[PDB]
Amino acid sequence: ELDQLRQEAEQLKNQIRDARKACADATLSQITNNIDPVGRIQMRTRRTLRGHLAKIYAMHWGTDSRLLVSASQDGKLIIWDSYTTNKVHAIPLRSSWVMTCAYAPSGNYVACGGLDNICSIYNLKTREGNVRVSRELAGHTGYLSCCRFLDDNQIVTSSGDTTCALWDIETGQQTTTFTGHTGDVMSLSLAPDTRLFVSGACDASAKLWDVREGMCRQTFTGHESDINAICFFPNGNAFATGSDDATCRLFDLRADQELMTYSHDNIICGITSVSFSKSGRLLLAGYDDFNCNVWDALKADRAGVLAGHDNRVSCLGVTDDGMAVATGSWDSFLKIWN
Amino acid sequence: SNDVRASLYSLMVLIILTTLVGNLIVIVSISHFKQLHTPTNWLIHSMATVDFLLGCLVMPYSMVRSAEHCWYFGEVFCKIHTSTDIMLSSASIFHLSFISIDRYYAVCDPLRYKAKMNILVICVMIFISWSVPAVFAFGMIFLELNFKGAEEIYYKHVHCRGGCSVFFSKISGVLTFMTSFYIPGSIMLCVYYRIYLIAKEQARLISDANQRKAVKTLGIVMGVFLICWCPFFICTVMDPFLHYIIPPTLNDVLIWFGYLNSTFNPMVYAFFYPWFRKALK
Amino acid sequence: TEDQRNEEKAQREANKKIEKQLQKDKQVYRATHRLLLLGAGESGKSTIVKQMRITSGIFETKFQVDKVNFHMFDVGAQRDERRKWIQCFNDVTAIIFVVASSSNQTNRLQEALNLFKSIWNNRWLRTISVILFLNKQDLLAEKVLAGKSKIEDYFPEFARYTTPEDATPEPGEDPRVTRAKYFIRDEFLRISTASGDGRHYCYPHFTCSVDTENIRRVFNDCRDIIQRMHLRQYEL
Amino acid sequence: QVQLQESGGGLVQPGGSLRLSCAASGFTFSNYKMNWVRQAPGKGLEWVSDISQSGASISYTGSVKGRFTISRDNAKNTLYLQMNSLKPEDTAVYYCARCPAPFTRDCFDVTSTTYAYRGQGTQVTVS
Amino acid sequence: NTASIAQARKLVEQLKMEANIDRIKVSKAAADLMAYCEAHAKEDPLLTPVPASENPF
Ligand SMILES: CC(C)CCC[C@@H](C)[C@H]1CC[C@H]2[C@@H]3CC=C4C[C@@H](O)CC[C@]4(C)[C@H]3CC[C@]12C
Ligand SMILES: CC(C)CCC[C@@H](C)[C@H]1CC[C@H]2[C@@H]3CC=C4C[C@@H](O)CC[C@]4(C)[C@H]3CC[C@]12C
Ligand SMILES: CC(C)CCC[C@@H](C)[C@H]1CC[C@H]2[C@@H]3CC=C4C[C@@H](O)CC[C@]4(C)[C@H]3CC[C@]12C
Ligand SMILES: CNC[C@@H]1OCCc2ccsc21
Repeated sequence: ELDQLRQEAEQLKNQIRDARKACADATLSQITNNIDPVGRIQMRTRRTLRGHLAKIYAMHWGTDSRLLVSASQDGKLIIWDSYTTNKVHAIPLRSSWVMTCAYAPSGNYVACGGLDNICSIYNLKTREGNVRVSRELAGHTGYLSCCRFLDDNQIVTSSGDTTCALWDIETGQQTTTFTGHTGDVMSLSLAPDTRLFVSGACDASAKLWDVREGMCRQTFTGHESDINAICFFPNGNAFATGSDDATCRLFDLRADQELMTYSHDNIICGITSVSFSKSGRLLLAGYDDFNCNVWDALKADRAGVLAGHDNRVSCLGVTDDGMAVATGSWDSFLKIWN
Repeated sequence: SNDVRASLYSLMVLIILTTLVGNLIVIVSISHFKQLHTPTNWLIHSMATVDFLLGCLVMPYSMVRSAEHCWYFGEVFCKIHTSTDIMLSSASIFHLSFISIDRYYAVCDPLRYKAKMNILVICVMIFISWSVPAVFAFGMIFLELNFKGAEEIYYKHVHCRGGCSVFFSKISGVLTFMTSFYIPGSIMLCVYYRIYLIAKEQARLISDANQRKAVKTLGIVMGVFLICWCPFFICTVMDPFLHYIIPPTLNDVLIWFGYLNSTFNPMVYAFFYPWFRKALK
Repeated sequence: TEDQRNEEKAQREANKKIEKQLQKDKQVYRATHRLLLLGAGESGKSTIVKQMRITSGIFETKFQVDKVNFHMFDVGAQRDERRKWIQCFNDVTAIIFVVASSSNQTNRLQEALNLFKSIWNNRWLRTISVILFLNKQDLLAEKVLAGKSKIEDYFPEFARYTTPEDATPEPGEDPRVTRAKYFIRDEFLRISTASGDGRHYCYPHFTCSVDTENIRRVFNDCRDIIQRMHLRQYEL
Repeated sequence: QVQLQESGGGLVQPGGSLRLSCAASGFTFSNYKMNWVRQAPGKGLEWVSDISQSGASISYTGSVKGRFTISRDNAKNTLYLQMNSLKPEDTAVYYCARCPAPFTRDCFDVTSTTYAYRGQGTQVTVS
Repeated sequence: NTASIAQARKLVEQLKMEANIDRIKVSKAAADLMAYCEAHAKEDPLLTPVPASENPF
């Protein structure tokens, strides 16, 4: 007596898809047909931050829009001053295979993790005057792919363990675990209020989670292949996702379905990172093409290209004031554009 | 005739412009693009600088001297020009030899190449290349005499050939030959022969398992150098022994072949390789 | 403002201290060769690591042959889905792929062949050479001699395979054992050659998981890999 | 949503014939390499055969070549596996596995214990 | 196989929970997204580049 559950799941899926189809009275492209195009957007490389020895895997901006941490797989976690290009810190990591970065909103801590399955948290504002490991969060059974601070004492991490987790940094314990994904969770994005977050996994699906209740609220299944990047729309009511499809898509939490798709015929490479601009009209996405493409989030027209990297673009981040875009790459340089 | 002299002037000016343009392209391309800041590229940058300075500080006045057998620039500038000629030619050959040694370490000591051929070693190489020939040339031309031991026949030659002329005594000619051409030239010849053997063996292994770029590359590298430099240095070293029988016109064509070496150096060492072209475009 | 000048100066001193440390770090990062040890659970890769050393997500082994430093990384508590965390190793000098010549229990050799195919033809691993350790050769020999082996009816093309002329059997090597092991090697070499566009090569070896020569094998293969990379870089 | 459902199976006498079919949906079928994998009772997931995007390249596990024939027809987004001369040892659940990514020549995780882009599976039994 | 039954039950319950939710029409969501984008158009330096006098970079 097991086939009955399969039949019920199929019926529930049919019900959900029918409800979504009913709700899709109109498309976003139709309603946005009448707004003025953004026009070609050109950005010059204002800064080029160099000093990492190997491919950069992650970067994160500080809340002040001036300091940014980057992780490279040479085993270093460098904190930069983007205005002056001066290095503020250079933290050597125990495991060289870091693949994620985080900057505490307060600026007091940074985090990182990777193939060691551990999220290490570093105290920057030490009384000793030197950076030291504040805490090592252990408990994931697969590589750490993303992490984001909620406060100085809470952090949400995703893993190839196929699960996401919330931690109490003081106690070092896993407050809650978010399960339901089928493949490796690759990216992660906190809402502006940090009450919800969204994750994309290697199962072509994205899920919306409740940080405190600890369950999946909605699941979005537009993509065809592994999701590599996910970002929240500044409003918090939508989020964009990128995948090996060579496509980015926009989902709305309230409509519970895809809104718009960002693809081109000559783009046949996966998307490694996505980000929005301050207003949310520009969607910036990094590609395996070594290029980053700017998309009009409402028209789906490619409004520009951030060419200039000579290898895979792995990370991409817009400052909290929207003043600049940082782009890391496998060529081991970070570039800042305006 | 006016047409003949004008055509020769145009040809020499074309050579000079090619030297300056190519070497300046190399210098700027290496300095600007940051991914090209490996120590080997700094050897190539220093070689391009030597060739560019040869094109600017030396070539035009030799061109005037060749087109017109007199010397219009003074007796002290004669010594300065001869010293700069020897300095920059020797420095170019030294840079070639050091590039050969760099490639030898890359090919025959691959596991320790990055540790051994580091920026400090390259800086020392550049320092030797710029300094040893400068001491040698300027000392021989000012602080001592390149014609010591042959003063009577030196003063004969002084009036036998008008204007500026680089006189070498037998001993001075032999020492200059060995210092400037034979030693670095033989070093790079041996290095590239061994590299050729290794590349041939590797290609043969790969082809055998799967079932001649080395010939082209090393033939260009060594043929340009040999054809441009070997005749000039051979004639220079033999001339004192043959009691200066060689005619002046042969010497002029030969020094201009030596200048063509600096003209072609950037084309052989920078523009020949895809990694340079990509960055350039 | 004097305070602004003081802060700028302090930032510059801190930056130059950081870069003075980074240069010292770079000098050692460029002298080390990183290796990825890959294989299956039943393959004797763990025993090989044990020899080289005389909840963790990744294990690191440090060894040096002559004065060259090698940093070999073994994958620990990682799920069997490798398509994402294997992109991290696109800049290692070589991948050491350990295979057991087999003869729950299934045909492990075919899945090893498929994994080698995926590694060889992956977009990010098209420049990485593979040092292939055809491991557990004594077991293969003893099982082939007993007349109960995997090859005959799992690889029907074996029934018409003849030992190559290039084969170099050991003095006491049974002809059938050498035929079987060279067939297994050629199975991997077909995949290796079908897409070997010159950017990477495969180095097959016959190993027994307890050998003092495995270190030398890796050393020589890495030397060959980097020599060929340099020869290609300089147009030979 | 990426979805695959296999069809065909049931009881077959030894030496018999059977044609398995998979109905693919939720992705551009033509852009992906496809595989056939099977999990016999008490054993792990095995790879059987694969067919490239256009069908030009085909390979089989050595134990079924000469018996099984893999074919794809991109127009109807369906993958078939003709399998005749079945032997008792062919008893297993057969799943259809998709390539992780399009335009790609490697297939990494099709036989993994849990794979997102795999079908539910159809039982094939030999008396 | 109890694990299969447990997984099927969990999936069915999750689908039930996700099914019973209030969904608005795509028209309203698109309208709200456009309204947000056009309400903050001027505050977006990348969309509307600022003169170099105020550009920190
Ligand atoms: C008569 C003698 C003393 C003149 C000497 C002039 C020398 C020093 C000049 C000639 C060409 C010059 C180079 C030309 C171009 C560049 C590129 C620039 O991005 C950095 C400086 C650099 C690399 C210059 C350094 C100085 C240089 C080498
Ligand atoms: C940076 C590069 C272009 C070098 C710049 C300075 C060059 C052009 C200078 C430095 C020394 C100079 C020479 C010094 C002495 C004399 C002798 C005089 O009777 C004619 C001019 C002449 C021959 C000068 C020509 C110009 C000269 C070669
Ligand atoms: C006699 C005069 C004209 C010689 C001029 C040669 C000059 C241009 C050469 C000699 C040594 C060279 C330097 C050697 C090494 C380095 C370190 C590297 O990290 C940056 C480039 C730099 C700093 C080179 C720049 C060019 C350089 C300064
Ligand atoms: C091309 N001119 C080279 C220069 O000409 C004067 C004498 C001499 C000795 C070594 S190089 C040299």
